[PDB]
Amino acid sequence: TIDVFFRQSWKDERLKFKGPMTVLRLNNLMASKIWTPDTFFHNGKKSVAHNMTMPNKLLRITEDGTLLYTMRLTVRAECPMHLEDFPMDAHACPLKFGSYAYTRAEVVYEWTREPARSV
Amino acid sequence: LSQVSFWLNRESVPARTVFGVTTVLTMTTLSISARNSLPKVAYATAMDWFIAVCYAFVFS
Amino acid sequence: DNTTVFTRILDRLLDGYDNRLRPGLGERVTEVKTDIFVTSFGPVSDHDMEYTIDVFFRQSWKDERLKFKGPMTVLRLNNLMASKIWTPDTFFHNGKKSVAHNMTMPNKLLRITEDGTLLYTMRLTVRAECPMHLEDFPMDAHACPLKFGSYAYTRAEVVYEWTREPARSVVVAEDGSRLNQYDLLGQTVDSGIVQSSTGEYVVMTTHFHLKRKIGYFVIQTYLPCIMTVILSQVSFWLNRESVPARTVFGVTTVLTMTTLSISARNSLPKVAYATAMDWFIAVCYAFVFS
Amino acid sequence: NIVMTQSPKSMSMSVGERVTLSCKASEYVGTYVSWYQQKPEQSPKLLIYGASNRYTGVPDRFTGSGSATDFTLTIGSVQAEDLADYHCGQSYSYPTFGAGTKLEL
Amino acid sequence: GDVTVILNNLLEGYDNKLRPDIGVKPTLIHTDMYVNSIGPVNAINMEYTIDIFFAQTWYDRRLKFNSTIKVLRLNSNMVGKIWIPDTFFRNSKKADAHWITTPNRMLRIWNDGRVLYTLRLTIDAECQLQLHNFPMDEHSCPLEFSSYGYPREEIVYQWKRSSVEVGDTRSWRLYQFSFVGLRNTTEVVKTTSGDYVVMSVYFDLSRRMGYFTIQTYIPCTLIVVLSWVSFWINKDAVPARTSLGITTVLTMTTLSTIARKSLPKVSYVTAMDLFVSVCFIFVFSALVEYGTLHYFVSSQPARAAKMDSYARIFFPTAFCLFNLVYWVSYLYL
Amino acid sequence: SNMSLVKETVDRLLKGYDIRLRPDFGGPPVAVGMNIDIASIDMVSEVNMDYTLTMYFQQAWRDKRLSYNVIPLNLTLDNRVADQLWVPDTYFLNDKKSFVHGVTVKNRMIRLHPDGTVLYGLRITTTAACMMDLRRYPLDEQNCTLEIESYGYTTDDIEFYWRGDDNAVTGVTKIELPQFSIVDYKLITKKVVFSTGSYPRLSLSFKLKRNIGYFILQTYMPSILITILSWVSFWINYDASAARVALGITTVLT
Amino acid sequence: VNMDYTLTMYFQQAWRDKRLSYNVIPLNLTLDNRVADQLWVPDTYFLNDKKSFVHGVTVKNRMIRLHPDGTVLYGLRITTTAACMMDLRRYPLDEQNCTLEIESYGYTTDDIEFYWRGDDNAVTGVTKIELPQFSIVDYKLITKKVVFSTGSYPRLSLSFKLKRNIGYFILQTYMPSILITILSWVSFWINYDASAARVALGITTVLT
Ligand SMILES: *[C@@H]1O[C@H](CO)[C@@H](O[C@@H]2O[C@H](CO)[C@@H](O[C@@H]3O[C@H](CO[C@H]4O[C@H](CO[C@H]5O[C@H](CO)[C@@H](O)[C@H](O)[C@@H]5O[C@H]5O[C@H](CO)[C@@H](O)[C@H](O)[C@@H]5O)[C@@H](O)[C@H](O[C@H]5O[C@H](CO)[C@@H](O)[C@H](O)[C@@H]5O)[C@@H]4O)[C@@H](O)[C@H](O[C@H]4O[C@H](CO)[C@@H](O)[C@H](O)[C@@H]4O[C@H]4O[C@H](CO)[C@@H](O)[C@H](O)[C@@H]4O[C@H]4O[C@H](CO)[C@@H](O)[C@H](O)[C@@H]4O)[C@@H]3O)[C@H](O)[C@H]2NC(C)=O)[C@H](O)[C@H]1NC(C)=O
Ligand SMILES: *[C@@H]1O[C@H](CO)[C@@H](O[C@@H]2O[C@H](CO)[C@@H](O[C@@H]3O[C@H](CO[C@H]4O[C@H](CO)[C@@H](O)[C@H](O)[C@@H]4O)[C@@H](O)[C@H](O[C@H]4O[C@H](CO)[C@@H](O)[C@H](O)[C@@H]4O)[C@@H]3O)[C@H](O)[C@H]2NC(C)=O)[C@H](O)[C@H]1NC(C)=O
Ligand SMILES: *[C@@H]1O[C@H](CO)[C@@H](O[C@@H]2O[C@H](CO)[C@@H](O[C@@H]3O[C@H](CO[C@H]4O[C@H](CO)[C@@H](O)[C@H](O)[C@@H]4O)[C@@H](O)[C@H](O[C@H]4O[C@H](CO)[C@@H](O)[C@H](O)[C@@H]4O)[C@@H]3O)[C@H](O)[C@H]2NC(C)=O)[C@H](O)[C@H]1NC(C)=O
Ligand SMILES: *[C@@H]1O[C@H](CO)[C@@H](O[C@@H]2O[C@H](CO)[C@@H](O[C@@H]3O[C@H](CO[C@H]4O[C@H](CO)[C@@H](O)[C@H](O)[C@@H]4O)[C@@H](O)[C@H](O[C@H]4O[C@H](CO)[C@@H](O)[C@H](O)[C@@H]4O)[C@@H]3O)[C@H](O)[C@H]2NC(C)=O)[C@H](O)[C@H]1NC(C)=O
Ligand SMILES: *[C@@H]1O[C@H](CO)[C@@H](O[C@@H]2O[C@H](CO)[C@@H](O)[C@H](O)[C@H]2NC(C)=O)[C@H](O)[C@H]1NC(C)=O
Ligand SMILES: *[C@@H]1O[C@H](CO)[C@@H](O[C@@H]2O[C@H](CO)[C@@H](O)[C@H](O)[C@H]2NC(C)=O)[C@H](O)[C@H]1NC(C)=O
Ligand SMILES: Cc1ccc(-n2c(-c3ccccc3)nc3ccccc3c2=O)cc1
Repeated sequence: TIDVFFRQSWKDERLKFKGPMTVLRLNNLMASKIWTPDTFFHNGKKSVAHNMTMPNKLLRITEDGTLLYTMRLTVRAECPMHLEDFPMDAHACPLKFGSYAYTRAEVVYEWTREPARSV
Repeated sequence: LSQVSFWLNRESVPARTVFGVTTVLTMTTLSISARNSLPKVAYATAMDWFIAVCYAFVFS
Repeated sequence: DNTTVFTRILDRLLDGYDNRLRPGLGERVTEVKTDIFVTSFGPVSDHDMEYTIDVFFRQSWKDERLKFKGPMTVLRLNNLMASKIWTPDTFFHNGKKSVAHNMTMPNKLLRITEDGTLLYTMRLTVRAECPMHLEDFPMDAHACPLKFGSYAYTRAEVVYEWTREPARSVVVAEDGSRLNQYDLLGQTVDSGIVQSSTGEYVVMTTHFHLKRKIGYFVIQTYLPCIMTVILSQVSFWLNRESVPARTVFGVTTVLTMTTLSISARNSLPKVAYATAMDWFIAVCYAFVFS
Repeated sequence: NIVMTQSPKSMSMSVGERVTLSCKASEYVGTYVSWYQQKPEQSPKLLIYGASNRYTGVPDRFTGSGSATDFTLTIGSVQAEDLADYHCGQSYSYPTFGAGTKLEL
Repeated sequence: GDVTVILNNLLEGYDNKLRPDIGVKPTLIHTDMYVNSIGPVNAINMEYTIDIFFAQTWYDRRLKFNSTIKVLRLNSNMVGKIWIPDTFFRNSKKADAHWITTPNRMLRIWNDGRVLYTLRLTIDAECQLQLHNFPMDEHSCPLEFSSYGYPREEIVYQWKRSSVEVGDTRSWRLYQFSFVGLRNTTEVVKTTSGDYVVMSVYFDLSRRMGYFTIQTYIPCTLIVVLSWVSFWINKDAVPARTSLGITTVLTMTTLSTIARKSLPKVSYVTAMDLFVSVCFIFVFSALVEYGTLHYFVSSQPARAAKMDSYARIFFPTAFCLFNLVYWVSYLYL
Repeated sequence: SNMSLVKETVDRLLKGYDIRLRPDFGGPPVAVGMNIDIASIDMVSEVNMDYTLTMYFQQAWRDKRLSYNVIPLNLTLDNRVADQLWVPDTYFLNDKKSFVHGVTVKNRMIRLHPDGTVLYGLRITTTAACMMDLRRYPLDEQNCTLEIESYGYTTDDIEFYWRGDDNAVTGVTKIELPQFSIVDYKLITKKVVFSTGSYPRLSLSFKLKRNIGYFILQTYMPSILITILSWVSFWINYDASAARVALGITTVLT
Repeated sequence: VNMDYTLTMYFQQAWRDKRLSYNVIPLNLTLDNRVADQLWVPDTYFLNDKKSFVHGVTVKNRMIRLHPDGTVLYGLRITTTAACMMDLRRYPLDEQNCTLEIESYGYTTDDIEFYWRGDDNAVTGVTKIELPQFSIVDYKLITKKVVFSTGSYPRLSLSFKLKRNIGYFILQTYMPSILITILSWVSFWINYDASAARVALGITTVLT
């Protein structure tokens, strides 16, 4: 089990604005009205999105149309273990995520910072 | 404890018999319990080999 | 077109109706008559200090905005009419987790009389917290409470009242007993007031009096302990020229007592004091050791 | 039924003193006992409902207390208009009334 | 820009309460299954878990458009606005779609009105395990699905040529069992509602006898040889041999309890508990044999003397013979 | 085109439909026929005093509002239209926890017939309470049941009956339980009185007999065998105190 | 085993919204709870909670109460299973300190400000809590600002100091083992001519 803030950020030109605020710290319900990526966990078993006391989500629209979208999850993921050296065993538990429904010709994912600093 | 039995005199038969019997029963219990904690994998772990060798020593 | 005229009645009834406002919002206190029918009294969890209960929760009040005139004196309406009107926001104070059943449809009921009286009945299961004192376990008795009242409406706005004589307002069905380990001696009701940090609220209380049955514990702990004591004392009649035999008697009886003492507590919560069963086992262990 | 034993049968006290009327319930009645003041040739008037709840128009000297089987009505600093009979009743079950208590000077 | 126009024109005046070809001909649905993993197979509840990607494709002439765009690649947003087949899994104790971070669903509509609809599912599928020959037991148990309300005259399912595809099988959660193959099937079942086309996928699982070996077979035979050890102890040491036998018996009963607790409470006899029962009979035989030997000491010394040596050989030979018969019969079945 | 005809027919049927009123709202009771196809009985638990069954629960009634005569076919509709039509408020009184299966869609069916007959099915899993008398356990027989009742509509508003009256329930003989055998089952029709009126009720009940072999092997045999091994002490000479006491004490421990 | 405690509370929030100001009515409007779906409420969450819910019988257990100046009192009955990492090095003579972290998910510290109404009496009912195995020895309220890569956020911490009662363990594990050791000592009073008896004592004691 892993609890994360899962942050995604993409550019939507259709959401450019010009106002007194440079950033719109918007409610978690605005995100439902816009396109968001349909990220999913390839090895996820049963994950939960928390909505106590309200949906634990976040949407921040910059004036240039850059979106920041974060959500709080508990992810449960398969970690196939090889227990031959048990209990002297070490494991590498994966966490694979990607886009359902969008191929590499339509949606690509990249780490926001240097890959070594992005988790 | 099983090896302690070697220092008892050859006349105290029930004593050494109890040592052997109880040590083997303990090892069987210890083997079941140590297998409890794990997923029911079909192969032998390092703990399984250590338990098997200790059981072999007690039986010997 | 009898359905059409009744549709016209229902539409005229909800026209300009604000379900956000209780009946008599600024000029009167809403009086909710309450009734409970216990279709089953679920099991009692000693470890969790709780008990389950299935009920028909019946609430009746008067809404002057819902007066009507037609060929009927009552309207037996599908339970989706209740969501369009004001209903009381009753909750169980010591409820841990309850469920409003909705298979195959929301297990609800709404009758509107032409004078504006409403009857609103729900089927629901309540897991409620029952604080227990186990100093006399397993020969103990408890009064498990069920407390309900309004959330967010203080005594000046909504008050609760038993629909019938208080002594007859909580009714338990004859065959409705899911009690394995206990006996339901009877029920008691009362009404009162609790001061919260948000105001003064009416609370309605029911106490269900339960007496534990000792049989399980007799067979599982008391008879084994007495048997081990008897066996320990039987070793006295053996000859003194049999040291191994009496040693085996003593050690095995002590081992059995230790196993029984570990087993006995496992059924009860981990309270910090000694119960009657604990004292009995302690004396039996003392006799075996002696 | 539920028997409400009200004591004393009668009692007298001057003006200005504190008195305590008591009513005993046979079974459990919770807080469902009410106190009634009945002046001569008049109908009863509700003073205390619940068990400790002054009915509207009841002066602040009257006050009730008690739960379960034991109940009491203390009239602090009685005046001259407090001379009447005082009945206790339970409404937990079908109502029953105490035999009454007469108050003289 | 103009994909919005295409989408708005497709959905305008469209009724998703009506299947395509409502009163003309049955809707044909081609189904594909990608099996991510076949989860643990717990015989206690007689069920197994499976995670799949379930693809369905059908034609809707109402979802027909003309543009330079050949395919509309959509997410789950538009799934609820068109007609979707009501496919359900018939032997599923419970099942669920996936919803993080969004519904794991996919919709693609082609130029000619072909629709592809995929979603990710984890299913607890019921299958009745005949546990005779356990733990040398092999099973082939199904995953059945059909339409809930549409009989054969309205919806017909059809396996594609390469319909069911499995992944690696190295990362699956099969411990007691190994996946050995699969097959697909179609048929028609009669119900109070009508005749329904029912699709079935059978997964062949064979139990691997490595956990049960070290958990039950080795301890039981070791307890049996421990019982044998008594035959070499001096016949005069009565407490030693009595305690040896009786402790062997209690260890045997504990082992039997655990081994049978492995699986559900079935009234018939499995291969494992036949083995355990024979081991118990052997230990009981050793103890009663010592009792009879000691009894005959007082009557006839030569009888007991030769009885000890006779048992020393008749017990291990009988156990080896029983082992041979048991393993030959059960392994070659 | 027949699609246009069906579309206009369904639109007309759903136009001006008042979901808040039952069929024949002011008139005689609407009669609902019940069918049950039992898929499985899952976990007969003595600890929780309950059991789980999965069934295809089907209800049928006449709704003159949903009648059509322009097309000759029975209209199976997407099961979302069930949220727009009146359906009976059937509930199971003794069920502890239930759900309708929801993969890949909510497993319910809604089928219209030209004369107004609605056919409304649900795939349901209910954990139903069943108090078991364990006095003769494991040589005991259990009689559990599912109670089917209307919640809001009294008996003058609605009538319940089994469709077939003996073939209304199917799939019982196909049920295999690891520990029990289904002796038989009955279908009962009755009315129950509450403070708020009298309501229709259907009872389906099963008689379950427990299998003995499992208990024989696991708990009976060992008891006889320990008793016989305790007897073995009589053939040991009284001189061997340690041997006989070890035998007896160990048998007591087992 | 799960390293977590379950607490049920009445969680109240208060702020001011000038949009919801009224002057024709003199009294405080308690509205049906369903209007809270139509108002702005803070996006408060509990960082360490694992599973939580608002009680929903007979209706959702939430309170909405407006005041003429625009103040909104927002109340919820919540049960949270908060993560409670425990150090068991002194078990069962251990004192545990786990807490509830209250933070705004989306609003940084320049959008929203958290504080305890009362600042010392903001939390009630602690002295009336009866845990069978523990006793609440102390509780504290803290106001912090926490820094993430997405900004800095107001945080309130409610902590509890739990002292574990030991009597149960005396009855369960300490006394039996002490008595078993006393039993072990009996071996030295038995004549050292007896092998079966003394070995019986020692082996039985070890196994017990
Ligand atoms: C007895 O009472 C029970 C309790 O009330 C009751 O159970 C409830 O049933 C209802 C209906 O059957 C359920 O509501 C549906 O839920 C579907 C999702 O189901 C999964 O998720 C829910 C939780 O839902 C969250 O997640 C989805 C997607 O992730 C969101 O869409 C939801 O809004 C919600 O998200 C909020 O909460 C999150 C936190 O969880 C937040 O992070 C988030 O930000 C939001 O705040 C689970 O509860 C489900 O589990 C339960 O059910 C499964 C079934 O197998 C069980 O196994 C399990 O144990 C649980 O019991 C499940 O995991 C929704 O998809 C669905 O809404 C769609 O359909 C309806 C009807 O068609 C539409 O009206 C609705 O608008 C939605 O359609 C839109 O979205 C779909 C998405 O694919 C589009 O395809 C579609 O075209 C349409 O798009 C339109 O709107 C879009 C915006 O939404 C827009 O983008 C488009 O452009 C377009 O405009 C429906 O809400 C409810 O969850 C059940 N609750 C519980 C506790 O079970 C039970 O049925 C009763 N029984 C009986 C017999 O009556
Ligand atoms: C599991 O457990 C349930 C619950 O006990 C059992 O269900 C019972 O089944 C029996 C057999 O069907 C039911 O008995 C029936 O009761 C009916 C109602 O009787 C009243 O009304 C009639 C007139 O309507 C009066 O004659 C009578 O005095 C009562 O006032 C009877 O109508 C049934 O027939 C009786 O009358 C006819 C005509 O005289 C006779 O020919 C019959 O022989 C019989 O005498 C019958 O008596 C019983 O009511 C059910 N119980 C409940 C609670 O519903 C299950 O059978 C059991 N096992 C299984 C496998 O389900
Ligand atoms: C995580 O937490 C969030 C926030 O706490 C939850 O979000 C709430 O979800 C519920 C249920 O989906 C929402 O309630 C719904 O309100 C909808 C709209 O109500 C307004 O608008 C309509 C006009 O369309 C007006 O009629 C109404 O007066 C309101 O002004 C309705 O569409 C829904 O109605 C449904 O139920 C009612 C019950 O009577 C029926 O009448 C309908 O037919 C329909 O079935 C419903 O009332 C609520 O508004 C959401 N909150 C917010 C702030 O948006 C998430 O649901 C939660 N996640 C999970 C998984 O629980
Ligand atoms: C259960 O467990 C929790 C979590 O571990 C404990 O919570 C801690 O409580 C202590 C005290 O209650 C907190 O310490 C406080 O920190 C405040 C902020 O620190 C700033 O200033 C200091 C320098 O003074 C810097 O080093 C620091 O980086 C911050 O910039 C202090 O203001 C508090 O007061 C201190 O200063 C005043 C000055 O007047 C002194 O009078 C005080 O005595 C004190 O020295 C105090 O130091 C600590 O922050 C909390 N932890 C967390 C994570 O927030 C619970 O106390 C513990 N027990 C119970 C019963 O729950
Ligand atoms: C899955 O089903 C398909 C079709 O029912 C099977 O494909 C057929 O395979 C046979 C060879 O056995 C060919 O002669 C047919 O031409 C194939 N049909 C199609 C439509 O491709 C396939 O064998 C099944 N997969 C199994 C059983 O594993
Ligand atoms: C509405 O609520 C406010 C505050 O809860 C009430 O104002 C309080 O009135 C009481 C009684 O006079 C005083 O003790 C407090 O000092 C007041 N507090 C504040 C913050 O003003 C107000 O009275 C309530 N409205 C009504 C009609 O009672
Ligand atoms: C069903 C059942 C319940 C309890 C017992 N039991 C009886 C015992 C007590 C009274 C009569 C017969 C046996 N003594 C014991 C003495 C020492 C340790 C365990 C037991 C025991 O577990 C046996 C069977």
